[PDB]
Amino acid sequence: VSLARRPLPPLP
Amino acid sequence: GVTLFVALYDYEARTEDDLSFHKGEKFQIVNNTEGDWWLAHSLTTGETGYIPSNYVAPVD
Repeated sequence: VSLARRPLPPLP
Repeated sequence: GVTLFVALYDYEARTEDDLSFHKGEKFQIVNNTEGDWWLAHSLTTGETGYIPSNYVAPVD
């Protein structure tokens, strides 16, 4: 997976 | 003109490929088409790196 397509962090 | 984005929350990057930022920081988008993380330029630090799209909102 490329940098753009990594999982997003959870909302805080 | 253009649409800038604003940080909604603080974020501490885990890799130097990503920007660390604080709530209220403003960004110019470099690339937002390749995925959920957007390549951006911070108007505060002058740095370029990825930001998580769920941590920002467009100026409105």
